[PDB]
Amino acid sequence: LSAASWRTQSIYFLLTDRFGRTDNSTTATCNTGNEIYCGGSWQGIIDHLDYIEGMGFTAIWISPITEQLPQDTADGEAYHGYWQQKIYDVNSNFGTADNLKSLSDALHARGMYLMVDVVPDHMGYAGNGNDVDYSVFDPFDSSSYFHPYCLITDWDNLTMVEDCWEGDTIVSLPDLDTTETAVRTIWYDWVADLVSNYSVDGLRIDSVLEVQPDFFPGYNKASGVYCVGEIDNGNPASDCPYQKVLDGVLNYPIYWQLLYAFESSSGSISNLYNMIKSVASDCSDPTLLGNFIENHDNPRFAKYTSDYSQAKNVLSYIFLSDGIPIVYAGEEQHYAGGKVPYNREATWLSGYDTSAELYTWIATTNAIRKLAIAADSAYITYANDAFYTDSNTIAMAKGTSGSQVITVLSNKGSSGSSYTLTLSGSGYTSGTKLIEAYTCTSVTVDSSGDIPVPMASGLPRVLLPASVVDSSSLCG
Ligand SMILES: [Ca+2]
Ligand SMILES: [Ca+2]
Repeated sequence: LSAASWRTQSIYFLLTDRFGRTDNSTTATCNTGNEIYCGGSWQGIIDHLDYIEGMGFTAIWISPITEQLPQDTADGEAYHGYWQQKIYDVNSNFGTADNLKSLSDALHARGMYLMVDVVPDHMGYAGNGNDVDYSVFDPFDSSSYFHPYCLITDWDNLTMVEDCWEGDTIVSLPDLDTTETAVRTIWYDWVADLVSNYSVDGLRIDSVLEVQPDFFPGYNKASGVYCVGEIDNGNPASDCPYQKVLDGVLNYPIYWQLLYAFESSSGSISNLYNMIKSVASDCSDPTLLGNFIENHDNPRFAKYTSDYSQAKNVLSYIFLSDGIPIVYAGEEQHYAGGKVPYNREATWLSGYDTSAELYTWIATTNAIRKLAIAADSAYITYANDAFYTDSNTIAMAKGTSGSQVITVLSNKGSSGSSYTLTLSGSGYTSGTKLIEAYTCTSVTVDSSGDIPVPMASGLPRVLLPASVVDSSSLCG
């Protein structure tokens, strides 16, 4: 699928090793601090696709698929897929090639998409960079395709960042020399064939900051599908310019500010609003960014606050602002894991409870997003406008005039206190009929052009023309 078509998708990110077992167990032990394989497979995913599909996701993002280093170390095992050694083989722990193709077919058969995580930057090696045995790698069995060993010592130094090696002294990450024609060739063929053999619909690229930007255009082009890169940094000025060579980037700038605005009743709304404006100014298409509020590399949102109203609000935000929403398996179950590896809890230990508070919230949010898209073809590409803010509130408008969706967010918390807010600035006129989708409340705009918004227990509120909701069954 191309970038333009990816815009209307919703993705569930899971760690192949942590989501589901081929034996369907709900009880298989998984001590995270141990950093070993707990046993998830591509068949375990297939086996729980109903679970995923009931929250209304259209796509999944899975861990890398290549064969890894086989050892156990004080750094743990390669259960995450980021320590590869032989690229033309599969991670036999996850299953067989046939199994990977069956995942692809099972998804497509449901109207779902497959997104795969890929690592162009490095190889993995159980030993320090001085003693790497290049004979273990396929096809890169020569120290010649790699950059000279150095650790990344100074992160402000972008050359050093691109040319020295990720990792430490227990498990080193042999850094490929991606400027070399032979390594661009290997990699461009490799990604065209990956897509063609397993029918991938889109790619998630690891360590984009660690690769020179000119590598990316012929890699985007050889794969023939949307590419979203990981540039792990909070500065839009550093990660937006990559949108010049990739298509999309993961929305790390918004991540940090969303997290803090919502962790408490005193979190900063100003900070969020300013970051919206900065990204819209540096990024060529914010609607092509991957939005998230948790992932496998930072503490879980529930580790900072266990308030459910705060949790609902960051979820409405990822789905209803500009960009593609991405939920990290566990999120829907209110997983509380902190620092890595504490945040890599097995989903199966939740028992796949489809009646969890957040399971339901995401399913309703997904319905809403799908309704808006179905009703205004210019909705998804329309730029988001944060039109009102106060110390605990942000209201945003998106969609064609006469049709815009209005989203109202609050960081007051469960403590809340019911009141009505008179939202000015919507662009809707006097007497327009709206329906608040989460409560099914019908409201009429003021003679002055105000929307009286019923606020309670600091929960999100979303309004669409009554007309539209009346054409669905969000509201009976
Ligand atoms: Ca590099
Ligand atoms: Ca990474």
